[PDB]
Amino acid sequence: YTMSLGAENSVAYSNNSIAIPINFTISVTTEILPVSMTKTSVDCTMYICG
Amino acid sequence: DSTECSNLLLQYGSFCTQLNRALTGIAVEQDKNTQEVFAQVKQIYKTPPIKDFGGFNFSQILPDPSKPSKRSPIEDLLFNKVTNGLTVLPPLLTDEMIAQYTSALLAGTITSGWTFGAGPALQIPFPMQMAYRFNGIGVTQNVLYENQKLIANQFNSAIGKIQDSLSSTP
Amino acid sequence: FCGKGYHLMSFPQSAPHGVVFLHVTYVPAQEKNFTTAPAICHDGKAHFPREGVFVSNGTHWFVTQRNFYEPQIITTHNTFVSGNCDVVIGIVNNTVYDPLQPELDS
Ligand SMILES: *[C@@H]1O[C@H](CO)[C@@H](O[C@@H]2O[C@H](CO)[C@@H](O)[C@H](O)[C@H]2NC(C)=O)[C@H](O)[C@H]1NC(C)=O
Ligand SMILES: *[C@@H]1O[C@H](CO)[C@@H](O[C@@H]2O[C@H](CO)[C@@H](O)[C@H](O)[C@H]2NC(C)=O)[C@H](O)[C@H]1NC(C)=O
Ligand SMILES: *[C@@H]1O[C@H](CO)[C@@H](O[C@@H]2O[C@H](CO)[C@@H](O)[C@H](O)[C@H]2NC(C)=O)[C@H](O)[C@H]1NC(C)=O
Ligand SMILES: *[C@@H]1O[C@H](CO)[C@@H](O[C@@H]2O[C@H](CO)[C@@H](O)[C@H](O)[C@H]2NC(C)=O)[C@H](O)[C@H]1NC(C)=O
Ligand SMILES: *[C@@H]1O[C@H](CO)[C@@H](O[C@@H]2O[C@H](CO)[C@@H](O)[C@H](O)[C@H]2NC(C)=O)[C@H](O)[C@H]1NC(C)=O
Ligand SMILES: *[C@@H]1O[C@H](CO)[C@@H](O)[C@H](O)[C@H]1NC(C)=O
Repeated sequence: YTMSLGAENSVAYSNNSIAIPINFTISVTTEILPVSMTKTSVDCTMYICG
Repeated sequence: DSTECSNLLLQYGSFCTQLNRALTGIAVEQDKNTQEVFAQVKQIYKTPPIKDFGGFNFSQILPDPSKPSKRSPIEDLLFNKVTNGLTVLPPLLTDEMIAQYTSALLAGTITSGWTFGAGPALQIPFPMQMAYRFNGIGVTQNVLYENQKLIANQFNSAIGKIQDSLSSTP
Repeated sequence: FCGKGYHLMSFPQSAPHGVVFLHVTYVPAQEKNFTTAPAICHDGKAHFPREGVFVSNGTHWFVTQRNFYEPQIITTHNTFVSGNCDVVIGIVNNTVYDPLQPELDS
């Protein structure tokens, strides 16, 4: 299929109307970030020549 | 297409697999980069049919209905001004969908300010949003409201100068 | 930068060769339409909100904080006066209460 970018949401814009929240959600989200890699050492003489 | 050359190339091992894997990683990385930059909203916002923004003109940045590509005049100018085993893979996001993402971001930031980036899009009049932005940089709301026509004229002039500068500089 | 929504705090968690951030953010919800005005015209003077916004539920005008609906009476402490009513486009007429008025009245 052709991918849908998202759901259409026509915001009801007018020159004298505002939308004010009456409630809130305390949302906890996860962010995973890699920090380090495996520390690998290669003996060049031993790898090439044994 | 040489079988003998491939047979001799197999003596060198998995070099070809490494190079193909690296190029595949770069190719998926480009699509990931485009997703990270442009696909930051999951709602496709649209501008109202009446462009009554308290004097602010966004025609040079909003999409042009007359163009088949559905691009803005600035975006159309930007696209006009940029000119043996190798294949070029198409990007995952085409130019019209990237333009649609930019249009959704523009509609969200015009009709809702910064509310759509932090949650649901809350409508606010654009002069009031500009007044909020003025308060953000430490200027009182009255300065924006009293000089609203001047600020709108300066903004329109600056946007036009941006289009002229892009069209006039190689 | 620190989660989707208005960032409140974050908590770090160790992970194999990595870190996991639990971003605690504030998300607005259950929004409601209100009629808004840039300024309030009272006694030939224009009043602008100090930190909030003017909202109307249909018959009465209030000033509330931008990120939560908390209507309060438009007084002289929550607003500031700059100029008359002839310059601001869209200014509406509403009364502005004075806290000092019952004191000298009594
Ligand atoms: C604020 O009012 C507008 C219009 O008065 C509402 O927008 C309508 O919402 C309904 C419900 O989904 C849609 O079917 C209409 O098409 C919308 N009209 C327009 C012009 O956008 C809006 O929902 C109201 N906001 C809230 C929070 O109730
Ligand atoms: C704001 O939202 C919270 C939930 O996010 C509402 O709390 C719920 O209230 C109903 C009835 O009042 C209860 O049955 C639920 O158990 C409550 N949920 C939680 C998690 O406490 C709260 O009432 C809402 N407030 C307003 C003013 O709309
Ligand atoms: C917003 O700006 C556009 C262009 O920046 C205005 O369109 C111009 O309109 C005049 C007369 O209406 C024409 O002579 C020009 O040729 C138009 N320019 C272009 C590029 O089409 C537009 O009128 C402005 N105002 C609104 C409300 O859209
Ligand atoms: C807008 O809000 C005000 C204040 O909350 C409302 O005024 C009150 O309405 C209740 C409901 O009948 C009355 O019992 C109170 O006596 C009213 N207070 C005052 C000071 O008059 C007002 O009704 C709301 N308007 C709408 C259209 O909802
Ligand atoms: C808000 O109040 C002012 C003054 O009370 C109104 O201005 C008057 O408008 C009438 C009708 O145009 C004129 O005849 C008067 O000379 C005006 N007086 C002043 C002092 O300007 C204004 O019209 C009111 N606005 C609304 C929306 O009711
Ligand atoms: C908003 O638009 C209406 C027409 O749709 C107009 O009558 C009114 O004066 C406008 N208000 C402002 C503040 O621009």
